[PDB]
This record gives sequence, C-alpha cells and structure tokens, in this order.
Amino acid sequence: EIVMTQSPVSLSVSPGERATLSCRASQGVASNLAWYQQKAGQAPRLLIYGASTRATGIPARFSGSGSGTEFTLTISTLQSEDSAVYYCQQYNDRPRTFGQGTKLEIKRT
Amino acid sequence: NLCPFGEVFNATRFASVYAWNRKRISNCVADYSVLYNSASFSTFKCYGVSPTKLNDLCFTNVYADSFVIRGDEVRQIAPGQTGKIADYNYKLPDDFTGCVIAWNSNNLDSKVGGNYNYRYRLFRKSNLKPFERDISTEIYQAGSKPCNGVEGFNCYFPLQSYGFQPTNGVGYQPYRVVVLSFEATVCG
Amino acid sequence: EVQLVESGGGLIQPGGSLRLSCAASEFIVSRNYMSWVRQAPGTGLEWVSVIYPGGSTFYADSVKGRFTISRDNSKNTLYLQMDSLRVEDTAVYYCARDYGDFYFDYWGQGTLVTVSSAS
Repeated sequence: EIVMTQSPVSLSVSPGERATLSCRASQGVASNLAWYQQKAGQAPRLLIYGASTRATGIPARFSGSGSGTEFTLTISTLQSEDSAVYYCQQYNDRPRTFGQGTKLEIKRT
Repeated sequence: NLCPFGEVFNATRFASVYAWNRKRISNCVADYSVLYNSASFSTFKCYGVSPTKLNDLCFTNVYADSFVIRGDEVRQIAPGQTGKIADYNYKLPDDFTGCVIAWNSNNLDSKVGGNYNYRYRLFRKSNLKPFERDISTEIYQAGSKPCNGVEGFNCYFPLQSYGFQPTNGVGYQPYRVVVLSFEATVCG
Repeated sequence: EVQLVESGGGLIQPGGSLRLSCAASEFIVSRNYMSWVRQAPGTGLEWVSVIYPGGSTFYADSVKGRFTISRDNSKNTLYLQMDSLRVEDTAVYYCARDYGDFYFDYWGQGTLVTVSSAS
C-alpha cells in the first residue's frame, strides 16, 4: 500500500508566516489526496479533498495543492487556533492509508 | 453471414459503465477464435465454457455488453463481486454463462488534462440486480431533508466522473470492457 | 444538526468481544458510506472498515476476519462487531461518514478501546 511521508514532522511557525506542509507517496495518486486537521482532543476535521478543494466552513487560508506524487498544504495566516496535527491520506488504492501527521505549532513570547 | 463483432470491439466511442451499452447478436455465424487469438486484450477469461471449445457451440441469442471502466476494477466484472461498479453500475449473476473481454484504451479514451466523459454511479440506494441498467440522475438523498433536485450538503449527484490521464498508472487508465452473455440461431 | 455519537467502547478482555455503536443524526446510516477509523498512539491514524449504501463490507488486512461492520436499519446506528481482540487494537475508534469510498467527510467524537489484562 501507499506509504505517505509528511516530511516536516514537526514545524514551529511564528503567528503568520505562511506555513507549508507536504507529504509524498510511494505510488501515484492523481489528484487523489485528502488533508485532515486533528486538534487536541478532537476528531480530525477534513480540510481539503481531492488535493485542491476546501470542503465546508474551511476558509481560504488553507491552500492545498500538488498532484501525482508530490503534495503541499499551505496554511496562510496562522492564528493560535491552527496548532494541530495535519494528516494526509490517499484515495486511489484500497486501503486508504493516512500519513504520519505533521504537528504544527504556533510561537508566542 | 458473420456476426458483427467489428463495431462492438472497434467502436469509436463506448458508453459509460452506469449506462452500459447492450447489443443483441442474433441470426448469424460467430467466430470466437478471431477474438481469442488477437492478443490485443489484457483480460480474457471465460466462465461456464472454455474459450477454445465455445466456437463449436450454439445459442439462441447472445448479448454483447460494452462499457469503459478504470483498469483497477476489471476484477469486479466477475460472478460474485462487490464494489461500486459491481453493485451500482453493472452486476453479473452468480450462474453466469458468458464471458468478459477487457483491453487497455489509454491511447484512445484518455486525453491530456482529463477525459471526463466516462462516469460511474457512485451513490445508489441498493445493490443492482444482475443485468440491470440505471440512468436516473435524481439527486441522491444522503440525509433526511427534501433536496428537491438541487444539490448541497447531503444532496449529491449520484454520478462520479472518471478522471483519465495518459501519465497516471496502468490500473488508473481507461479499460474498455466487452461482456458477452449466452442464453438456436447463433452458432459457430 | 450533524452528530455522530459513538458508544460501546471501553475495557474488554484480550480475546473478548465488543459491539460498538455510532448513533447518527440528519443523515441515515443505511444509505451513506459509513466507515470506522482507529487512531492508535505510537502508530498512525489507520482505517479499519467501510460499509456501502445497502452495499457491502470491506476491511483492512490487519482486521479482516475478526472484525465485522453491521449497521442497523430501524434507527441510524452503525455497529462494529469486534471479536477475538488482540492488544494491538488499543485505539480510539471513530465512526466516519464518507463521501463515496473516498474521504471521511465528517467524524464522530470517537470512543477508546483498551484491550489488556487489568481491571
């Protein structure tokens, strides 16, 4: 099955720097990759389906892109509420396999 | 006379898998080893009768059933299979006499940027009966609300469109599939 | 009002049985692609099962044979018959409505299952 590798395994970004998160694939998934955001003590809310579509209530700050085997998630303005763990899965082959998740944290003083 | 397999296996435009094309083959002599020996087909396995020995047998009528699926789910065109295509697009009975031809059509049915014409039924209320055809583009009721023909949350169009590329994988490439059925007019 | 309330998780013996639940609201389980996803600490978030509208049951290779998804249609209640449990099933189990058999669009709050030798 497809093994997703979120490369920035932990990324600490100042509140507003346009953080960028990525995951590659062991095979080819055409536009077929989703993104999930799991905050602390919560179910992972869906962010982006089909690698480019913000679903429902997801603002324009999340700007995921990429296709084939290289994928990108771009968090734009980085409030304090964006500190979560960001996953990616594939659609194309069964089973649907998640990534290891990117733990994104915001910086204060 | 020869049975017209020529515009079944070499039609310029097949149909989608939810709207699978069906032609009736009647009152002709059919050659099947011209189909068998061609080797342009990646998938040709026969259930109920061997491909070498079904040239010598006769049926009243024969249905040629043609559509286009992604190359991963040619496995689902078989007796007793489950999936989206085997349950909501094209179901074969368990007592299937007949057989299935599938060949790659990446060079024809897939264009640069996406040949989005081919669609499959994604949402359906129940499994299909064998050899049942559904067209209906009524808005699916995922929830409990009058959708009234307009989409939105929990009101989905039931037809997902195939996305075909010349660069993606072999199993994600468009496979044309012809399914033959057997039921005395059509002999060898 | 979109909810997916999950119950039935808890401590059970290793080598026991569980009958989880997911009481939906505002969408019917019987006609939606519903799925179970487990989140185990230390490993990744991992897909378990899926059920199609009316449809059929598909399972992961680590859960195949021992697990069983079985919805009910009198009330919106997605179950997960969870038999012959081993200690590598210590995970938070989420019921999750899918769009297609593609993506887990909405998720329930999850219920945690512990399978070990304690009281």
